[PDB]
Amino acid sequence: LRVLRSILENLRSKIQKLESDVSAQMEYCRTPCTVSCNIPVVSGKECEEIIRKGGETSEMYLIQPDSSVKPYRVYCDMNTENGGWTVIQNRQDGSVDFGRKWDPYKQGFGNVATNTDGKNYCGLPGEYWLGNDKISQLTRMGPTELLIEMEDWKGDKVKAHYGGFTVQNEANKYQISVNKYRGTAGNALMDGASQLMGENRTMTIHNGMFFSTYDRDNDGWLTSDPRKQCSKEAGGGWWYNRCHAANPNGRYYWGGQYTWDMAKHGTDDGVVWMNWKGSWYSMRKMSMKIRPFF
Amino acid sequence: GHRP
Amino acid sequence: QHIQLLQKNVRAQLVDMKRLEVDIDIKIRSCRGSCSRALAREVDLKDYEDQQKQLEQVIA
Amino acid sequence: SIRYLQEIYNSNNQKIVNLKEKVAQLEAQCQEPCKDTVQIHDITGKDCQDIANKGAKQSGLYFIKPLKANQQFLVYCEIDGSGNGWTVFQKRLDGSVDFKKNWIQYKEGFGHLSPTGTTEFWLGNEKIHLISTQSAIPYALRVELEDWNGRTSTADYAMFKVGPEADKYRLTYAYFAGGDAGDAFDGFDFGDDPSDKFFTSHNGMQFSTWDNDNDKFEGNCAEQDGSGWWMNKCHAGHLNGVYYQGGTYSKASTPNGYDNGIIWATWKTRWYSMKKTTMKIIPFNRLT
Ligand SMILES: *[C@@H]1O[C@H](CO)[C@@H](O[C@@H]2O[C@H](CO)[C@@H](O)[C@H](O)[C@H]2NC(C)=O)[C@H](O)[C@H]1NC(C)=O
Ligand SMILES: [Ca+2]
Ligand SMILES: [Ca+2]
Ligand SMILES: [Ca+2]
Repeated sequence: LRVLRSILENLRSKIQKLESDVSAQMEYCRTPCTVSCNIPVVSGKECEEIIRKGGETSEMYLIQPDSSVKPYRVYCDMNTENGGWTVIQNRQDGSVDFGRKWDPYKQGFGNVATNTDGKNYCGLPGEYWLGNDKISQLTRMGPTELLIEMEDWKGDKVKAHYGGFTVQNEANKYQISVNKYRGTAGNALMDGASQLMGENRTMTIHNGMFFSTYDRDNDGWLTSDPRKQCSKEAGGGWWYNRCHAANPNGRYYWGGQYTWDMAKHGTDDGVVWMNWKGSWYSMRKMSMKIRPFF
Repeated sequence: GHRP
Repeated sequence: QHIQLLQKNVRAQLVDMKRLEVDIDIKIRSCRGSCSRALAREVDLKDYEDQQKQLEQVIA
Repeated sequence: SIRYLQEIYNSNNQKIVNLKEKVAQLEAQCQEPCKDTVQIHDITGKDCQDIANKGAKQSGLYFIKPLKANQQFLVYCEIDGSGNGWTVFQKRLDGSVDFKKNWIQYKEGFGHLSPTGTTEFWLGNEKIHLISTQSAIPYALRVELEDWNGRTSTADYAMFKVGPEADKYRLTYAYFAGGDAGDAFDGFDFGDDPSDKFFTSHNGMQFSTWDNDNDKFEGNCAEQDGSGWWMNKCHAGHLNGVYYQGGTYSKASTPNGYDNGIIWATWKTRWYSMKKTTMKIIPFNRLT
């Protein structure tokens, strides 16, 4: 049993690499990435009004939902099924940290859009979370539908459409409400994980849940265990129950398949949608788009 | 231009 | 005797490294959207597999 | 070897604890998003001049809200060293933006706004109408042209005004106020036909787009020349035309055979298309 030396040797060497990598990146981070998103002239309350005003291209636009709200940036998808989609959440390469606290999820974070090849406008969406205050306000202007899309590392995709979608204000801990489901990804939000049955299933339902972040526990898992909450360190903010069937704001595991011994807390904190790929599979692409319903 |  | 518990530790240190390797791969990747340039790396968790699976062929 | 793997364990197990902290530090360093070079100034007003009067000194992006508009909108303001604040409603400079747009697009606006004023765009007809007629204060329009040789010229129109959609955003002004580019809005005597200059003048012309023909031609000027403009039958001044690299072009380079470039017949032949174009307005009393 003397070959155990080669193990410790392997590991210590591994640390040297990891230390160098982190160091290099920290050095690279002395300066930030930049964008030059010249603003499209056409503007409106949201993307639906914008495409109705002639904005036919999918890119970044400025919207002012209400005259009482400071105009802000968002990515408009004008090509997916009739267009007019206001991107609320987007994952695609893991370039943005989603394991943030309450305030960031409240204010929004990430990159709305970036420049294409050489164009002087940002036509490609970045990874981001629009912000709970903004999402709440948008969904409460009138009936709103929600389109959730995802893609696995194999290249196949599915979707979950919700004809009705509402997010209350902060005073109500951003409570979510969704109905009128249709699609191929499986109704994870309303029915919970299809792999489960009985109660174990109902407790994975997101419909009706409040919003939670690792520093603000409002999940459905009542009790008093500080280390046993649905959202933990590095975990994303979501409408957890006890705990989840789907989590678009989870950690971005490269390659898709991941294991408990890779997870910071031994839980499936990835970008999950059980009703389609199971509990230990992280999507390569995930996004959430809303639009006024008719 | 002009259109005759 | 001095390798009965000593091995019980390397067992745990392999799990920690596996998680740290992955955690760092995720954190570095999330800098791609914050910093000037991004560090292109590659996590070889295959190596870790052999290690941990290989450690068991000395536990029994 | 009995106590050798006691140190290689505790020593690197320690390094892990130290590394994890460096990791935590990198985490804090990658929370911010990429820095965007374009920003919108804070100061606002009824127009760029009102904004320049409040102390703005930099040309750039600002929100303005004319009295009668029921919602503010973004605009590129040009503020010079003399307190003049021009509100630019049109810009051509590289042909990056397609100007063959419909009625609604010309109404609401298209293209992009840049702090550096380096992008092509058309603010909306509705906005141009709201600005130029918000009060009893008369406005002036300055046309800036640049050829492919670096030479520039201008054309000024006093009492500039764009009507409401009810009147098809009709173009109107009291009189040409000078400028070496020549008064192309007064039409041009291209040739033999004696009704030449008359049918190519623009004062009083309503706006036209391929899908909303309001010109003085039995045909569709806007559709033929692929643009949105105050068409007569058809034009002597055409700043929203097809962009041609190099300026020179011919009837052979057009599907319909008509001069559809960025022309200003009083400064360059209709077969010569401008390299850069700027249409901006400011309160008249500001030039006098
Ligand atoms: C409901 O899920 C729970 C798991 O949380 C299952 O209950 C026990 O789960 C533990 C692991 O956490 C196992 O060690 C036990 O053997 C399980 N109990 C048994 C034998 O049922 C439970 O099986 C699930 N019930 C169903 C089928 O809905
Ligand atoms: Ca709880
Ligand atoms: Ca004539
Ligand atoms: Ca006609």
